[PDB]
Amino acid sequence: PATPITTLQADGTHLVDGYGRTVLLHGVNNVDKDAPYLPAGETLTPQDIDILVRHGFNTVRLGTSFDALMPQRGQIDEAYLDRLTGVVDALTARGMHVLLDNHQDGLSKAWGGNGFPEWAIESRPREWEPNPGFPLYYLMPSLNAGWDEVWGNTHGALDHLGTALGALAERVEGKPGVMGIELLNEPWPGSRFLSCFPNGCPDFDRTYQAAMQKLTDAVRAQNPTIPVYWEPNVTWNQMMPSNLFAPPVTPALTTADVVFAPHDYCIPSQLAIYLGLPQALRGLCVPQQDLTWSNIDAITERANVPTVITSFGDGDPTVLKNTLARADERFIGWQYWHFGAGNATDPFLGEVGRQLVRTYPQATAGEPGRMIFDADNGDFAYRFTPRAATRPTEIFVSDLHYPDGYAVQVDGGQVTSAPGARIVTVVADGSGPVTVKINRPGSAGAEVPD
Ligand code: NA
Repeated sequence: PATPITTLQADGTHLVDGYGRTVLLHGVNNVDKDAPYLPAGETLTPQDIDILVRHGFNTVRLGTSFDALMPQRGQIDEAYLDRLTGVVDALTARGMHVLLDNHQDGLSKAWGGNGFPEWAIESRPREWEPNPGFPLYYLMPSLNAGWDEVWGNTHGALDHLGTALGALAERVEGKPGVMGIELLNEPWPGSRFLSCFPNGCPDFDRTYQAAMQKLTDAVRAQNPTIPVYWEPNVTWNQMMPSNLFAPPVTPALTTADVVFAPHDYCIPSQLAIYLGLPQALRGLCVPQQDLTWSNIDAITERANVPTVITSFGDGDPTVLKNTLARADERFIGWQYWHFGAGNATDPFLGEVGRQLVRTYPQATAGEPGRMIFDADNGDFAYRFTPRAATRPTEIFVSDLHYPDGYAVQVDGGQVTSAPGARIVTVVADGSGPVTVKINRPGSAGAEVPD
């Protein structure tokens, strides 16, 4: 008898459900980049969704786009919105929190990418201008001029985008399982971009933040409570720090329910995939990804807002641990890149799923303390400080790591769920801390880190 899904509300760095619990989101991306968008029979099937439920994922970052929403100047495609909300409804019905991602790569279809409709941008690539495709096409001069039109609002592209996202926000208003709208995927600074290296670009980030605030105000005009997800400018992904929410250079946040939405990629991993460069360069992944997490802690410290890693992974099993362990350390959730529609087989049964499919606290009736999961043998430990809530702590138990069943021990509380349940429910005995251990019956188990 599943817990009805609610809206999520930011309270400091916590995402808090309607029962007063602190929520941890683990999930996947699902993004349609090509017209026609979300056409019948090519969206997530009941079976696709069963895969996600079975492995205990509770969030989908669902792609939409400016092009999908407004495929002709000033005209909302209301039929696209019907199809999108059909997908949203199928997901939230099965307990998935849906983050609506306003997606783009390479600005637009004019460059072989996606996102902005061609009618909205004047700049176009030349026949003689080399296009190396994704991801290096961000170095194309004509693509950079496109981005300048965006940040300059030269032809009202941001005004139109505001309208488009406002229309989306209006359509999903009042739906409990919608976690928010992510304003723009991987924003590129355009011709300004070398100012971001090698130490960040305070000036551009003032421009970018004003743009995001403007889109936020357009969204909130239509749907006054919907959360908004803000990415750092994408030179983040080339190790440059963000200057968001950093007065006096950029304004402090005065908008409620804003969540930070960084990506966490290993450069050499991505270079090997898209450029065919040597895979053994991934020896650099750990120090490089440690830098990103340090940048995240800095945002957390000065802004005191939540963070969700909105994409990472991209099929490389060797880099996952970097994200997963650091996220666990900070009790930060994530959405893996990428989960496609119409799986004939379950894609989480190999090396990738072994690490993504985890035992973890979907919702905690308390302040999270330290947590650890061992993805080889399933050992799990978690401690938290009880807080008033109207539902118990719910911990999803991996369906992959316990072939002989699992055992549970609780100190400071009681397990109220049945033997072998996919969800362990835990009620606190009192005000003191609760420690939960879940493991194979013959394991000595894990210890809470400290
Ligand atoms: Na499509």
